Amino acid sequence: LKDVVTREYTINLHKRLHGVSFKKRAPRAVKEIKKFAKLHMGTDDVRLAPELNQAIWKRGVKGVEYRLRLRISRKRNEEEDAKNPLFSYVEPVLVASAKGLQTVVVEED
Amino acid sequence: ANLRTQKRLAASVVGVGKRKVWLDPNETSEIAQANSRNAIRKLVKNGTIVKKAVTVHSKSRTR
Amino acid sequence: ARYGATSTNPAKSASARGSYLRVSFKNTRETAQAINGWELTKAQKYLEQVLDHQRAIPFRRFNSSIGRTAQGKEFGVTKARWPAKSVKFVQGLLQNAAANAEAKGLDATKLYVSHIQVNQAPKQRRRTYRAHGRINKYESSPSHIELVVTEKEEAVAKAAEKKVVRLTSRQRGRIAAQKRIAA
RNA sequence: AGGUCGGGUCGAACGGCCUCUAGUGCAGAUCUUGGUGGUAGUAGCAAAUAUUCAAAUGAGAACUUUGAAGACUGAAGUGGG
Ligand SMILES: [Mg+2]
Ligand SMILES: [Mg+2]
Ligand SMILES: [Mg+2]
Ligand SMILES: [Mg+2]
Ligand SMILES: [Mg+2]
Ligand SMILES: [Mg+2]
Ligand SMILES: [Mg+2]
Ligand SMILES: [Mg+2]
Ligand SMILES: [Mg+2]
Ligand SMILES: [Mg+2]
Ligand SMILES: [Mg+2]
Ligand SMILES: [Mg+2]
Repeated sequence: LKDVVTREYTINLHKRLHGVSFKKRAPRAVKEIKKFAKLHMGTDDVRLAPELNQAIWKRGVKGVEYRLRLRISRKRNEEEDAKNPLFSYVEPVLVASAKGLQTVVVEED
Repeated sequence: ANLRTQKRLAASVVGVGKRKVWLDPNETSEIAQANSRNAIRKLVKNGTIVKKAVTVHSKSRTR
Repeated sequence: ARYGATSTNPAKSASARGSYLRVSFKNTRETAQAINGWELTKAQKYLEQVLDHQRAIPFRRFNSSIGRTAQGKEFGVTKARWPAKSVKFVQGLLQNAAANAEAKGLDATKLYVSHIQVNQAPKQRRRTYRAHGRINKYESSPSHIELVVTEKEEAVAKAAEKKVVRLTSRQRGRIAAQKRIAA
């Protein structure tokens, strides 16, 4: 219904990839980002930008960053009505360091 | 579509490997209509099919 | 034509079938028996929940050495699975039977799956290459599936047999004596 | 030993009796040919470092195509003949 909101979060990928096999770290980071967006926005249809994929895979598989700044925008769904009327889109947020920032809702203008 | 033959023709026409060809994802319909080496040459001339640059192997450290 | 043993009104029934479906007979039997006797929309909703892993198909007969799960608690069983391919085929046949029923002009809300049966189709065979240069079989066990959805009717009947009685002279005298001794 | 009738299925030939004749009666032969089970939805589908994101097509995409990213073979190559 309502809540087309868009926010910026900081995901701590270190504690989520602790103990993971080295050749599965980045795919598990992708899966945990999808699960994180589902947790926060309640949306099961999570689309990640290829720029976010590049930001994850910038250092190979086992070089995933400890913290990552994300922009998650819950959008109204379209396209030949699907299962869910809402879908989430995850952009990367370019920043110097992803440390020290708390989550903030961003205004759409 | 299936642009395998288009990429192969573009590699053989430009003179580089298939790893150095760039078929833009927006002109997929025109690339699919392109079925000959002449049409591939036209696409290369108007910039739909681009030859990527060589991945550099710098000799500065060894110099 | 020539479906299985059914006991229902064909005027209040619709049917669907699929033959030579390349899906495992052992999984389709459990998928059919899970919904046998259910309301149609309830069964379809349950099948989508199975596809989304919220509920499970209980495995009763073909269940040896399969894993345990919590979702069998609904059916008092410990072994259940999610046979997605069988659910796809069965819900396709359910959609076809609902279409046949609404074409027949049936109520479409009193519909329950009265009959559903699966039996074995002819096998589709391939080869397996085993150690020391041997050949074995690698065969699919496909399924013939059929189902009949019927309208839920009212109470069946009453007025049982006349129950003709045979009484001896002594029994008749006893009855007459009691009828005299009472009011 | 077997024979007979009823019911159902089926569609074109078959029986009783007196005799004649034999390639004449199966539970076995690690019997022959063919078919089918339990095992069992089980063993398992684990060598060769590794895949990921978006779009397109399509009824349907872990695997098809394109792009991007990450990798590998490393010229006694997973290349070209
Ligand atoms: Mg560990
Ligand atoms: Mg056991
Ligand atoms: Mg086991
Ligand atoms: Mg083998
Ligand atoms: Mg051999
Ligand atoms: Mg005839
Ligand atoms: Mg003999
Ligand atoms: Mg015998
Ligand atoms: Mg004997
Ligand atoms: Mg034998
Ligand atoms: Mg197994
Ligand atoms: Mg193995």
